[PDB]
Amino acid sequence: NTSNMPVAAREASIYVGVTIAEYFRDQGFSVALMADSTSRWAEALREISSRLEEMPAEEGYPPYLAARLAAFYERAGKVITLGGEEGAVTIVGAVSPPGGDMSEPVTQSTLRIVGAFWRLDASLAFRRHFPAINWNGSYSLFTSALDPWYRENVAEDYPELRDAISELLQREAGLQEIVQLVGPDALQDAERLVIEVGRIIREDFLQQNAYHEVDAYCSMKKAYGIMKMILAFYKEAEAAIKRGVSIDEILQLPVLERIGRARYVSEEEFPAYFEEAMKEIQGAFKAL
Amino acid sequence: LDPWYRENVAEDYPELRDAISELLQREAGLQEIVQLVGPDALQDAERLVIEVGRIIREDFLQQNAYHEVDAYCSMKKAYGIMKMILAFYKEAEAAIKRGVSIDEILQLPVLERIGRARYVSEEEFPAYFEEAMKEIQGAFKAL
Amino acid sequence: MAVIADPETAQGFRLAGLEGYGASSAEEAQSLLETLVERGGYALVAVDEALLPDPERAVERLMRGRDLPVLLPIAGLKEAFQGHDVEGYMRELVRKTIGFDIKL
Amino acid sequence: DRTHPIPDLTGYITEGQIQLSRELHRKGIYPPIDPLPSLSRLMNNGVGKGKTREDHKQVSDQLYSAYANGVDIRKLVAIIGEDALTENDRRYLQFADAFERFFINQGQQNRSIEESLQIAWALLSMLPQGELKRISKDHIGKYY
Amino acid sequence: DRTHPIPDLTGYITEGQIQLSRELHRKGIYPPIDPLPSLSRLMNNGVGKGKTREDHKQVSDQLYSAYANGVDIRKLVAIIGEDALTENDRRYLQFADAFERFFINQGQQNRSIEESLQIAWALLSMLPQGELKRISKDHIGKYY
Amino acid sequence: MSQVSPTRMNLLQRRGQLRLAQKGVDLLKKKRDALVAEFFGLVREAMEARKALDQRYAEALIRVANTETRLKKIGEEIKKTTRRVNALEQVVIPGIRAQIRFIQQVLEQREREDTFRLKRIKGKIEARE
Ligand SMILES: Nc1ncnc2c1ncn2[C@@H]1O[C@H](COP(=O)(O)OP(=O)(O)O)[C@@H](O)[C@H]1O
Repeated sequence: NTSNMPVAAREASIYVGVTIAEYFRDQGFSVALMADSTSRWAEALREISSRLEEMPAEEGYPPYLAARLAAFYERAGKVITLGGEEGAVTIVGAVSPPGGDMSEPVTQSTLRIVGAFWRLDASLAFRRHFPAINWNGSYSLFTSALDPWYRENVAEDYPELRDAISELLQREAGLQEIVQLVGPDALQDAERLVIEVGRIIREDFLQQNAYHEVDAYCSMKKAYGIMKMILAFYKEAEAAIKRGVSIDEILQLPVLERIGRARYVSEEEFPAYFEEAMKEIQGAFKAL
Repeated sequence: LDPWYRENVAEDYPELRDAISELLQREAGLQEIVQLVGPDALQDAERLVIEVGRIIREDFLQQNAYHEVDAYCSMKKAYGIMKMILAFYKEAEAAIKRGVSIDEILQLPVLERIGRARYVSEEEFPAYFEEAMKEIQGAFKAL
Repeated sequence: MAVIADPETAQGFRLAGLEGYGASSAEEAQSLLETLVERGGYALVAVDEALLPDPERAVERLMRGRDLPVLLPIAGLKEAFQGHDVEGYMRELVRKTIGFDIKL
Repeated sequence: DRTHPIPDLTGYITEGQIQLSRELHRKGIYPPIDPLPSLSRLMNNGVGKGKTREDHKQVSDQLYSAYANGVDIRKLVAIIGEDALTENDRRYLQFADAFERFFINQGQQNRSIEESLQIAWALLSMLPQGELKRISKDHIGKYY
Repeated sequence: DRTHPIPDLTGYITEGQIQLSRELHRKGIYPPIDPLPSLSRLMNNGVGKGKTREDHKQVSDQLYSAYANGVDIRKLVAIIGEDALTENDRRYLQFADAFERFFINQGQQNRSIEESLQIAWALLSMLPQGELKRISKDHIGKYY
Repeated sequence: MSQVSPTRMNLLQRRGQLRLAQKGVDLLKKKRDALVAEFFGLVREAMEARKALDQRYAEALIRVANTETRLKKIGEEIKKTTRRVNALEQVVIPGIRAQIRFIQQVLEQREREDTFRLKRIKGKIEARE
């Protein structure tokens, strides 16, 4: 969908694609429909509408857009094709507001339809945290829908682990807001530990390197194993603090640097870090 | 409206309400500071102002719409209650200036009567002024 | 810890086993602080307040440092106790805090 | 955005509002009800003797007050440390967890108002009886 | 809002502006004139020898400067505390109160320019003579 | 910018000063804790010190200030450059939330009202056409 092409063609492009997508799912294939983007499709449509003298509304967009855009996304889904067999069309649509405003067209109407939103965050990117997906502003509507697949095929504690990590990240967010006011000097050891582990979650888990030959893809089996290394370090961290272990002693714990490079390991040598973590804390229970 | 009150109810209506409002104004400022440095450093003079400020709020500002009597407070009753409160104030500040413990004034017997004055439907209320003065004298006696 | 006091008292702290050093003026005493500070081993120096009427300026002068002895003025002379330098230390400490020269 | 014209104009049409908050949901508190933005804009018209039970308003007031204090104390714990909290404040801190664990959380389950008041009184026992400022003595003797 | 287009466009049409402030009125200072936002666009054309008095511009300049410094010091007092203010700053702090109590406040009363300059010199005495940067020595000797 | 600045702005502001307030009451509690270990220190001090004056009897002396000196040691200066600490601190801190609060509301002033002279101008172009 180039600029020299009529607004008409770009408008029809998502419909031509979705139809081709539905065609392949009919065979019993799972197809992905990636739409660069609908902001530009709504601008091409607004050009056609204004030329037809249809009444402009908000940002001069025609009234008809919301029902249409919704109708598009409704054609997505996993079905039982004609003559049995299952196939599906998953849609990933790009959102490009006129400029950060994140209102109309694109964003506003889209975020109301779609069930999932992965918010690339320019500040997360500048900070070199990849993928640059904001774990606080992104959302999905399927956690409970897919938890049993993970529990049965990958790990029995998938849901409990992600809920626990999210509560960690949630707590960090609240703590950082307060610190923004009263500074970090008054922070108790318990709160410093939560920030320490919260930071490890962000750097060792949330951040992924798309450019690394290994971390470019993280198999399900590897995802849970890294999660349990982090969550196990958390429990041990809170347990050590409760026994008056200096947080400074935990912060420079040797295993931490290994946990930081775990995303780069392509072998289960990663779950070995759990035992390496426990003994190391014991060496910290020894020195007291 | 001050002249209507001065001519028909009481010559000191405006001066009395200005004085009560200055009391309430001072209380507001004091409470802001206490919110910071606590109430332990408070001088007797400042504790007296809070004591009388509180009596104004509880005995005057607050009115019971559900009580058969206090549901309506006639003009004549409003000024008489004001003068009992303002007279207790002057006497309070006068007693403190003569080293009377504020704790002694805070538990002064007339205070409980001043607190139920809004419930009295008879001028027995202005009698509280003389009852206040003699009681302070009994506090000037004991020193 | 060292103690800096008038010579008679300083002598008495010594007989009790403590490390008392004798001085008779604000300046003499600051000198004593500086020798102790340079000499190095003390974590705390308790000084008769008559001999340390300005302990912030006192720190100020000792320097350069390097990790300092806590410096603790403790009350004197003889007639300075037979006041109560408590009532007014308290007037200052509450004003100090809340801001309010309260009528005590 | 609760100030968007749609949700904002809807408030006037209600007798009770239950406001859910993403922040609360992200802390794992479900149901994710904002206890300081949910109102019986008309609650008092549907409670008490002959409707629910005579102690309903008092219990609701006390739970709301104790939960709000408990939530603020979570901030104070972060400021000073858990061990520096007073014994009385520790009880309010703990009450906030009890309110969330037992009253807010339901294992999907149809609680009668009698069941809900019972849980409310059970958690209230965690607080000193001398600290139940919003429950008249008549209700403490009859229901505590 | 003094930046609203109406009041903002009116400023150019004036030779003297007297700006009143709610904040000042709430401190009980009347008339509630902002001494650092009231100007004489044409003031210099109506003052001096043969009009008011030769020291009028110098006195006006010094009072304006001292009042502006005194008002900023009210902010500094809030930041550091009253006791941490220098002796010199304390004088400017006090001058701002004196300016408000005695110069701004009039008990309704028709002050001649001679009366107004006299009050001005009386309050100026609160400041160190060495701190009167905007009054030439000729005027200090003759009028102080 | 525009919208979004809108609400995180002032809850940095509002939620973030609700808890600066709350460190304020915290420290006047410390106020009352600190000042009461303040005078008593004071007490024995004044105390057998001059028990030292009229002065074996060597300890009516260091016995004296082993008690005397220790007590007011902890209390006397540990007890407050750290007391006068606690509270001298957290208040230039409700200074943060304070004038800096003026900050968020000239900020917020500036545009849910400015952003509006505007949703409405553009209406106005072919709203008027
Ligand atoms: N250089 C200056 N020195 C002293 N006062 C000045 C000066 N410039 C402006 N002012 C004050 O501001 C008033 C308005 O200034 P002016 O230049 O006319 O405003 P504008 O920016 O609207 O053109 C002047 O009459 C005077 O009182």
